[PDB]
Amino acid sequence: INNERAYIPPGLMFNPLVPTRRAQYIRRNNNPQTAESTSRIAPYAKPTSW
Amino acid sequence: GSGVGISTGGWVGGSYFTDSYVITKNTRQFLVKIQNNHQYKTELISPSTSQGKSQRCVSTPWSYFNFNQYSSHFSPQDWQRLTNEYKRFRPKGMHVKIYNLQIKQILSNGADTTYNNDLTAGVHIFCDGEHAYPNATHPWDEDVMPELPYQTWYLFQYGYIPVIHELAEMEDSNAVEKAICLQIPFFMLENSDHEVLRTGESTEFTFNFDCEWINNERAYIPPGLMFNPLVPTRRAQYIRRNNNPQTAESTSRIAPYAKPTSWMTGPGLLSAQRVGPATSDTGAWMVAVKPENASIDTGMSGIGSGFDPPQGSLAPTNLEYKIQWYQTPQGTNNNGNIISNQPLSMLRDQALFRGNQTTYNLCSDVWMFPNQIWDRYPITRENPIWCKKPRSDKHTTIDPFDGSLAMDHPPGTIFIKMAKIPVPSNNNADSYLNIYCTGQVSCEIVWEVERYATKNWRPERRHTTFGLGIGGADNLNPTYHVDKNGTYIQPTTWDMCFPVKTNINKVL
Amino acid sequence: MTGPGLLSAQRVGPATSDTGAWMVAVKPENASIDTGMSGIGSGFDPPQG
Amino acid sequence: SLAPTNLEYKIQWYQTPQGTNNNGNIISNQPLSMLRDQALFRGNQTTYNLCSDVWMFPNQIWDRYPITRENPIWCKKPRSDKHTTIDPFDGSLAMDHP
Amino acid sequence: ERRHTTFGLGIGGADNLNPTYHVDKNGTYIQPTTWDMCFPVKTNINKVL
Amino acid sequence: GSGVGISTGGWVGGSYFTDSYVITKNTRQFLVKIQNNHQYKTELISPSTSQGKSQRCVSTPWSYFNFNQYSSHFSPQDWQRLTNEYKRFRPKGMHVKIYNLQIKQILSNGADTTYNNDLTAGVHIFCDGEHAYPNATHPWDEDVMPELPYQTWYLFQYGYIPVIHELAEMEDSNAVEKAICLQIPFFMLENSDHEVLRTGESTEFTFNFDCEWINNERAYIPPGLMFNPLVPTRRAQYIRRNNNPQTAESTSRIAPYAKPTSWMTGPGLLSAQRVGPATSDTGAWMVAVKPENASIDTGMSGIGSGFDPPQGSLAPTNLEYKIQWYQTPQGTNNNGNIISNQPLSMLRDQALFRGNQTTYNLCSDVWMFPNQIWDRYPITRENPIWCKKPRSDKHTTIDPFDGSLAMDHPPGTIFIKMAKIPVPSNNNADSYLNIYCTGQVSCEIVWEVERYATKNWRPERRHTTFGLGIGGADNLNPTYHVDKNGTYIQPTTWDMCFPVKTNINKVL
Amino acid sequence: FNQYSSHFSPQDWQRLTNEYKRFRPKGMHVKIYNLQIKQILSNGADTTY
Amino acid sequence: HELAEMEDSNAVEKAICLQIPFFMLENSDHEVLRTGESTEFTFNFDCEW
Repeated sequence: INNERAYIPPGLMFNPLVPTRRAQYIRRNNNPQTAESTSRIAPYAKPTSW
Repeated sequence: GSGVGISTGGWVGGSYFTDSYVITKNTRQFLVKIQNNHQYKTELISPSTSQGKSQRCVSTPWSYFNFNQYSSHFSPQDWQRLTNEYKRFRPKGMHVKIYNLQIKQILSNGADTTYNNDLTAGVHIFCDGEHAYPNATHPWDEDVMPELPYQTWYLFQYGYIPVIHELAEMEDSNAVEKAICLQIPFFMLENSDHEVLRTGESTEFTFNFDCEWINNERAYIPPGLMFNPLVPTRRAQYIRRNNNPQTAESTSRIAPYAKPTSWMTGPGLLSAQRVGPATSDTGAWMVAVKPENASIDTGMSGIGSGFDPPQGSLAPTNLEYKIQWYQTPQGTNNNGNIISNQPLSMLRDQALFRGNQTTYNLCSDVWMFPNQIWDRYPITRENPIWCKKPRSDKHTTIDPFDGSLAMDHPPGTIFIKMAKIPVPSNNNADSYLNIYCTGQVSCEIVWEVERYATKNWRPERRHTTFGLGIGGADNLNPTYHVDKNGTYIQPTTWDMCFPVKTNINKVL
Repeated sequence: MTGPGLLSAQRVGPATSDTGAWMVAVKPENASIDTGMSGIGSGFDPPQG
Repeated sequence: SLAPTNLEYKIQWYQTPQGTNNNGNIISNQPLSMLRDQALFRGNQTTYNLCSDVWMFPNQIWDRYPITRENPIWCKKPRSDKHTTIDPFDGSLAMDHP
Repeated sequence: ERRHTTFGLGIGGADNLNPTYHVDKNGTYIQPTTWDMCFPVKTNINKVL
Repeated sequence: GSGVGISTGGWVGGSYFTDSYVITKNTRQFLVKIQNNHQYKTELISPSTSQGKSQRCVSTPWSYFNFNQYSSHFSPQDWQRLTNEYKRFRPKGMHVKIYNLQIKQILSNGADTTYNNDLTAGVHIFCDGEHAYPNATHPWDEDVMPELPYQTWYLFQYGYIPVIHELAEMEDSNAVEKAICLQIPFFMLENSDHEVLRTGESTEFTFNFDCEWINNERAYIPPGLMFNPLVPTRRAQYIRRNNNPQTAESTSRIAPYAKPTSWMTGPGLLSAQRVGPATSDTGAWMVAVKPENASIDTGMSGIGSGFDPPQGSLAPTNLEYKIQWYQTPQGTNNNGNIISNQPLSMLRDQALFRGNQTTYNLCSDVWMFPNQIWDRYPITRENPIWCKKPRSDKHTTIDPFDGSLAMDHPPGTIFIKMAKIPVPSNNNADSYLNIYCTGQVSCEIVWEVERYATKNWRPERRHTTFGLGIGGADNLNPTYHVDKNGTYIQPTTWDMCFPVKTNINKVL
Repeated sequence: FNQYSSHFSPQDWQRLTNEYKRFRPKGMHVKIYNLQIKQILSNGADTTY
Repeated sequence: HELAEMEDSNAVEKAICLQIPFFMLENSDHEVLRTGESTEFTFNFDCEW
């Protein structure tokens, strides 16, 4: 039985300074607005497993 | 000999390829830039668009070596020599050598620049054997080694997220976000000891891997399709009264073909859709936290991380789940931008239907279930080799949907810094001497490899250059090759990069 | 907790058509498909377990 | 895991036989550990909507219940043919033979 | 990092005197009231994941 | 290897923590500035406000390493790991290494600057094993090592007071101040031999401590409160005739509770008040000298030293006795400015009353008395580790009220200088080449440490981060942590710094 | 015997909760001894042993 | 008793009230004796004349 604490979620482990090679396709929104577009994932908030 | 004027080690490379193992050797030229002065700060990154997540992070003077990717260690021929000729492979070990260091002492007279070289200067080099410290390496990221040697390798600053920025933002009150703000850990690479190196000195590092095989193999049929359709079956189908249109209930023997099966499809999550504008972290699945009180701004958003790709397995509906990457920092929205594709392996596709008493209707979710089989992501030459499995009490099967791998202890990240050299002043300080380092890393890794034999009569499939296509400048030069103009032409879409798991075959 | 099962589905259509109430199938991204579902993949039997 | 909505999921105990409905009655709380909270959202193409369930899934990580001094040390894992990961949500422990 | 102080504890029993884990006057062991009193593991130290 | 281009030693740190002992390791980057040309002078410091003390002192070309403080050798976690987990500790030994030296040869073309590095240059390094020489180190001072590594460490000039400036000022006459002026000693670090180092060379120093334990422990009751109050006592109280208001004399048995005690309170001096304006040395107790004739200006003042804090022990009346410090050179009158506080330990408070036949009246003084018990100052992470006990024929118990410690031979101060490199001229001289040194000190000290066991049923007390609080820039980041902006946030008031002696317990 | 508060004083607990990553019970040893059989008697009301 | 009495407020007497130690002679082991058994104890003195 482990007495220990994770100071961050497991999906929050990454260097936010470094850019990522990945992309986000976003479907046509079909109301309100903002038709579909693809874009690179921001350096912060990289996707995760886990 | 020893000292300045005597090179420490020579260049290395060229791979190997023996039936039992493959030794890939690589060497680079790198430079350390003195990031972030030598002080740390925090930096509270954000764009603005202040609605963004605005993770606070931490910046450090340190830079690190990221060796994690296949295209770094394998030439387009070395890859495709194993992808064609072997069932499976896993990295057995790793050996890294820093050597031939140089400290060049940037000078500025205004405009211009001058480099006086230097001696009597130093470079800090630190490795993680314990994987204490937040370990910057994330599977995709950028950089790693340039897939192409002779290409100088610029290191990137080391940073980490101490705590979620929201939840400790903090809003008035609170004492729930006061804690978690008080508890944010602060890590420093000074702490545990590490080596400093002048020019004449070098350093070696070794690594060993407790590691799962990555399999290059193909299932020619679904696992539920394995049976002799000629032989009749002993089994029966009761079918409930249809209650419109017609055809009252009846029992019947299952046809010799199309026998029932065990072996459920692999799990996936198909229902969600990515949410909102880009730069806001649209994952379609946010893990987050949600402590019981805390406080939260707009979001969701904005807390936690997007889960990508769901999937896994369970062939996706549209492009939104299909992964993607730009294989280039210059890549704009649509440019670079090679998109993952189906291997045509049968494992590995896995719809699920259920419904309706009348029609079958593809079902969202499909969580874990006892008999499930899925095939790990087929990867490709562009993928990260490994990913660190975070230490926790309990976990499930641990199959990352990025492909890659999970290890308790991956290769320890090698950190390197420029050894602040201060200069006197009246105030006094903060002032330091402007220098940079340059040298050669040789990453030599051994791959446990297994060679395939099969009873199939037919030719199976390999990776030709004919999947490749012509590009760059005036169209001349094909794909992996220089421009005129010379710029390495990047492979466009998925088949160019030659994925494992699309070749050979396996009887299930 | 109790053991897992799948109870929602119902076997679909006439006999000899492989009515499993759960079809695993494949669905590659393009391909082409006739009537079905049906007709691709295998019925999962018994759900339960 | 999967931080609860209201008190109804939050466990509770009276740490006393004399404990009436509200008396004794110490209630479990969040450790503030980050593992260990774990919402999940999905939805909507527009908004995220906290989702019920979340069954087992390949990449999952959770943190075993933080327990406390008042908890049972162990629990007997009943003999059966098949079972899953076996993490009791009371904290405690599972053993073939306690 | 973080530890378990008695300051998480609080005074109770009879006339309020005696803090928490302690006898009453009257002596009856004062019981810890709510969760932090009982000192849970996993709220302390830290681990790099 | 050896010579330029081969680093002499690597970085070190990270502490240790075994039950029997704790090994703290630290490393720094320092620079020596060539203070005071290479000549000595005297400098007759003073402000003006000519009424001030105007100590004459002496300046030297030398700089010195001050290792004396706890916050230098212990991270905020290492401290609080021993403060929570151990009864007592004392430094067992000390090992210091100068290495990775650099001589950078300042140049000025006007405005700007340039640093050509240098070779064939040297650095003088001298240590005191005998503690001859005036030994600059004073417990509080400034500087020491920066509590935070990676922070370059600027050395400070070595100087000393040869003789009290007044008494030898001297006024007309005198022959009483003519002597004591003639007898002022003049110390020089050239004298006894010492090592010079070019770049490739390094130096080590070791130290051993004959040293008293510093105890982290708490008395839950006064020493006079130890008795079984249930059991009756055999003793009696005669009480004199009251002579107003009433109640003529009577004898009676002492109540079972509140039995008399031995064990007087520790000594203190509470009567005095600090005298006059700041910068005039207001101590509230001046030791001075007063030779029989001499001559003296205004003052008191102005001769001798203020005694601080009185106290000791004997809980103070107002802030004036409560010590204080700014934990920062930028600290203004009220800023920084963390003030000492009561440990809530019961030893350690110690009023005394006497009086009146009617009322008790808190009494000034309380000198030494046979049965006295007091508790040494609880210290904290910010305190000096040791103080040198001056050599003299006779002395009393020797408990410094700054906490710290007294030793016959403390760690010998390590002195370092830039090795004057002259340049030819016609006059000729005085002229020299402008250089500075840079390098790395590693102070690795071993701590005899003892771990606590007790029969108490109850949880006792520890040091949480919850005593800590949020600060810096926009309020984000808690306490020991970087700003954004990164500047290490300083702990504000007393509990932040985690004092020993406020935890555990001890049966007296 | 199953509970932590039975085997750990409020200080023993919090000595491990503060000072250790992890713990599991390694072994257990139980001893019944100093037995007494007191033979309840009732003459009505009262009691005698 | 005073100083932890405690008067309204306080948090200065709240501490020193929270920190009151509670000692129990059960704790450390000791001998039980029926009739037939006995016990010896010895002591040595570092002591002034």
